[PDB]
Amino acid sequence: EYKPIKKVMVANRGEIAIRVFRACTELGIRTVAIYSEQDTGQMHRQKADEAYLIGRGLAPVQAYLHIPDIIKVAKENNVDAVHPGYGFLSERADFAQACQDAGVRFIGPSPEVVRKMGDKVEARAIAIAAGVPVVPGTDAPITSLHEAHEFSNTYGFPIIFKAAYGGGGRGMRVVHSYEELEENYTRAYSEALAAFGNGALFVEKFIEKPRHIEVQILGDQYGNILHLYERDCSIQRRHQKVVEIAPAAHLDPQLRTRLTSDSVKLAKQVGYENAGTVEFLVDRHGKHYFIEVNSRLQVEHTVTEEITDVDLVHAQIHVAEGRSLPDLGLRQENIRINGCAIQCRVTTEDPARSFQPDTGRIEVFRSGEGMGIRLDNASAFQGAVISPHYDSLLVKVIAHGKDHPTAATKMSRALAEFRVRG
Amino acid sequence: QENIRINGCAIQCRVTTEDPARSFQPDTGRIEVFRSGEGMGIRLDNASAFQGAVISPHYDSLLVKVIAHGKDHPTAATKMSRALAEFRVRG
Amino acid sequence: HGEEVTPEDVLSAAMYPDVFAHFKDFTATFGPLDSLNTRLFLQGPKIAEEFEVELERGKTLHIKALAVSDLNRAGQRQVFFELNGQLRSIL
Ligand SMILES: Nc1ncnc2c1ncn2[C@@H]1O[C@H](COP(=O)(O)OP(=O)(O)NP(=O)(O)O)[C@@H](O)[C@H]1O
Repeated sequence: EYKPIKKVMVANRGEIAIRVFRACTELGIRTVAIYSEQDTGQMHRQKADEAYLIGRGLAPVQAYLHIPDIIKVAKENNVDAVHPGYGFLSERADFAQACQDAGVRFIGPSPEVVRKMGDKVEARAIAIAAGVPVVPGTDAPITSLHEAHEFSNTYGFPIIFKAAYGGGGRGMRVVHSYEELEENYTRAYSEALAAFGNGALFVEKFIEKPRHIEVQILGDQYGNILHLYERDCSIQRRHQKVVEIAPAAHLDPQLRTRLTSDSVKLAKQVGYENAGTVEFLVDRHGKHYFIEVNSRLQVEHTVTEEITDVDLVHAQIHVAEGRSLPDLGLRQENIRINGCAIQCRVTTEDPARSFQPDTGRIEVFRSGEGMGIRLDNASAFQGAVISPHYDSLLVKVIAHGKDHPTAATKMSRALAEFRVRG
Repeated sequence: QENIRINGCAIQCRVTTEDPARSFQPDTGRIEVFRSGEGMGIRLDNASAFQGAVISPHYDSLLVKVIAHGKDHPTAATKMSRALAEFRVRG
Repeated sequence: HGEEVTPEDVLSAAMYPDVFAHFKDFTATFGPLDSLNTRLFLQGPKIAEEFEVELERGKTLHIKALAVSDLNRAGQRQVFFELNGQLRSIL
């Protein structure tokens, strides 16, 4: 109903750019692409209609983080909408505020919601405000061994330190005794103060057999919030996602509906109005403990996208247009379960030494197309050279079938069909 | 019977080395570039299409079979439009 | 040989028709010129060297020349070019 979008520009690289270009071409919207000098041999450059260079004299990883160049290139090319992707400016409210001040549309939540998210304190307070139980532990950041000692004495003996200033694993070590406790705390504090910024640490209860379930949330500006479905990704080598399964493995209907209701209530209370992810945690006895809320679109969205046969990028574009959810004809009672899907990622890590990423030149490449097999090629082609400056993703593969063993067997055949030499 | 149910719509197309201009006459030669266009609900079956392939003048002239599954007829029609636009077979 | 001829070309043809026809025939085959470097247009791409050609405001591309084959049977050579990330063979 509002000002239609005539041009969309994106600030990521690899598979997200390709996906959004397909989405825009489906709606007949002109595409604008950006790239760095050290990254001039990809495919998304020739896929779009026009391409421009950024970060001419910057670092290869820092070239995509320079806001003013993106702002001016968007201003000069009459760009109306910009997509943030994930992993590049998506979780920094400064870019969103600058885009809003520049008169360009931003595909995503308001800067206020982003600022509310991010740091764990505000999200944790909002969680305890209404339902959605969180893991027991300290509230304020802990920097003293004494208060850590009382916190360990009160709750339980096995504890793990969780740090701030970065969502990565960093120094996640678990304390099981007393003698190692002091030395581990001192080492973690030294690493936080030296290798990182704020030495904010928190003491909590490490779950012996964790199981985390994700839920997607889609919102509009008319105060309508719809949950897509749940996700399980318990396969973690250390703390990173490896293999994704689309539906719940074995969840009680009461558990799944209660989790859905809690996620919807949290989204409504925060008033989220775009596509985001809500992360929880399930114990063997069963206790949904809040972890965090992702304000961007996750890379593992394709499983839910395939189960419900709903295109999320089209939904995001149309909701950024202004059209309400009923206009799109998307209703919570209009979606249903259809089959199962398994998601896997092709990396260039040596699977023997330490999962250490490898570098080289691809000599032989063939791909496997199957029945419920869908492929997303990032930079895989004949005579390609992979750079160590960025991540090491070749192909994102999704396998869909009527049953979990069926999808597993189909994916096994598909990977057996893949042929990468060099 | 009860376990079979309709779910969505589908469109099927085949690419062929024939000239739609004069008489739908088949053409022979060597391909110099080939690219794929697989997407969200796009299924592709490649018979013989690779860089530097040679098309025999006496056998079948089928290269690729493309299929779209979508929620509605216009949706799948648009997916075929975009996928066929993405494909590039020159020479 | 007219598909989008403008009045400017109409007036140019009345000036020198023969060279206009020759120029149009040459441009149709080898493609759009005056996007190349002058030394590139006169001398050509030296082997094992990569250069850049600018086409439109965003359409920008790179070429690297690899090697040249020998005469096969009919006085024909094969040349291997390396585009942005791919390999093409021309005769
Ligand atoms: N059983 C557990 N008990 C307490 N904390 C845990 C437990 N398991 C995992 N955590 C934390 O869960 C986190 C998962 O790691 P990681 O996936 O890298 O964070 P993340 O979700 O990506 N954060 P972000 O980047 O903001 O999205 C690690 O810090 C783990 O230490």
